[PDB]
Amino acid sequence: RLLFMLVLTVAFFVAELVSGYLGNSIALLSDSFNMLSDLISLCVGLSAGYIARRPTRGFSATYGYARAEVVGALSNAVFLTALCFTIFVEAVLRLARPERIDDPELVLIVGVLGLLVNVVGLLILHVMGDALGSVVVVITAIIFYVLPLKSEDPCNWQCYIDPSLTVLMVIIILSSAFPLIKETAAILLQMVPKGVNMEELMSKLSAVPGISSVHEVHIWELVSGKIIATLHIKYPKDRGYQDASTKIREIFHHAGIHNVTIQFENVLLLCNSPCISKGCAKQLCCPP
Amino acid sequence: TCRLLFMLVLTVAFFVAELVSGYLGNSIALLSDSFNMLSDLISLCVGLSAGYIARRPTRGFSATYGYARAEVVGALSNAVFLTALCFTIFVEAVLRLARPERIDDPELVLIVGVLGLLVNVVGLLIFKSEALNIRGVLLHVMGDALGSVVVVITAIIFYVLPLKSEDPCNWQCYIDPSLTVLMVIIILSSAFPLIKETAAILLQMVPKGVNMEELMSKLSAVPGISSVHEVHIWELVSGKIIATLHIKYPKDRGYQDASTKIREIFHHAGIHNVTIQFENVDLISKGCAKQLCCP
Ligand SMILES: [Mn+2]
Repeated sequence: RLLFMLVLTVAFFVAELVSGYLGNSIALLSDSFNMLSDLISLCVGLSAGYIARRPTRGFSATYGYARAEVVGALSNAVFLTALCFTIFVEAVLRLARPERIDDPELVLIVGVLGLLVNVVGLLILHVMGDALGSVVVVITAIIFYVLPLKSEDPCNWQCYIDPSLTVLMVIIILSSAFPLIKETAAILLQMVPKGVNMEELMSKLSAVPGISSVHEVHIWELVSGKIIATLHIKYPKDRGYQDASTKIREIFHHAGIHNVTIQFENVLLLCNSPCISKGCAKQLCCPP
Repeated sequence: TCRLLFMLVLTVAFFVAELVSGYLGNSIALLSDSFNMLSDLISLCVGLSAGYIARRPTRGFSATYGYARAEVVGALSNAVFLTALCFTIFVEAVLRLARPERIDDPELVLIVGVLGLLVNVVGLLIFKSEALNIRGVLLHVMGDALGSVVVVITAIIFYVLPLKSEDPCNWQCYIDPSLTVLMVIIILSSAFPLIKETAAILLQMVPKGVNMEELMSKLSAVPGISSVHEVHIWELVSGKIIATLHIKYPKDRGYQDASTKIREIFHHAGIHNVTIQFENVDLISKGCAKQLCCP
């Protein structure tokens, strides 16, 4: 399924890239860049599926390459942002010095076929983000198709209709992609996942019976679905820690965190094992 | 920080040279390729924002490790931005190789190219997640410096020879796109290590400095330990490596003797962040076994 979509997207990205420069239409170039980003996303999803089956641990990636989806998503979003910045500059350059579409027919045909390939995805807002760019290409083509302009006549309204719609499409694509950048960065910055409410989680954690303190509660998301929590507990050492460990595990299970590595430091409110020597303080995370 | 700020101010001042107040009209086409430094402006803004975010304290119930990795994420973002711009420049140059393009007037292009080269070399001569971020910003400015070098070179070549409009394009026309392609190759080659390293800091992998080949051997060798389950080693920022080892032990003898030995081994390997969970040996569910990190 996805391989056929990938080959179609690659072929038509190349086709639109060749047509836009040859046809002198920024909207076509914008759609070509958008389909290049779409094929990059498809390749990222294929790689994610491949790595998901037969997980590959080892001495290089102890967690496996599960973060590949997130890293590829961030990289693709930044790539699309840079391509959108380039397209915005070119529109602005061609907004002050208007340029004519040399091949309205070819631009129209490539836009129609790109719109068909863009709707095949739903025939099996980013999805709107690509479909609408294709329809902008078409729109410009008809404006240059019906009521055309002779090859030896200056710029008219028909000329500034392509750069304006291209700027609007760039705005739409950037608005759809910036939240993706924010979410991927939050995942990659080891920020607490959106679903997890660490405030009440820490309250419940401090309410467990026989727990005197709680520190170094590191919660971060590996991938969409796997949340990893590293936590340090202090136990009285004449009572024990088994019941407390079970209760803490149940709490983290209720919150959706199944990866817990509770270190039950002995009992006075600081970490009992910062490092081997006092000189490790600058390197320890969250210095005391 | 201060040097990055001064670079940003200089780039702003030179770029704003197009938005004259005057009257109807904007700067008579001296901005046709002035956005080559608006890209540097954007990269500088990204670097400064990453630096500002990184300074935030490693506390609060939204980032338990703190925004220390903001510099690494900004470096990766800047590297990918530079790669995308280089791809676009390469595509434009390739389209120019098939269709030769002349230069309108070597004088103005040479003058603006010399000014841009001077700005970029002021930025270059300023002379460790911050090392990654600066490496990205310096990569971007070096990229535009190479672009300014190629525009200077094509301008001089078009200056010595007249290239009257009667004659079509000659080797002079192809001098610029070919040098642009070579410059793009150089920038991409320089940028690829940056991405390949920042994607190791992100996309959690064993740190390059860490030599796990002997780490696992020593962890097996230390007496008192009966097995090891999840040696999760990853790098938050350069110099801060975190470990999440799981360990078993005979129930009768506590983990006290072996915990200090494990911590000392990890410290000798340059790992000071270790969270050892000691799961005893008898000698919440099973549906959740699909949501773990190790099956
Ligand atoms: Mn499209």
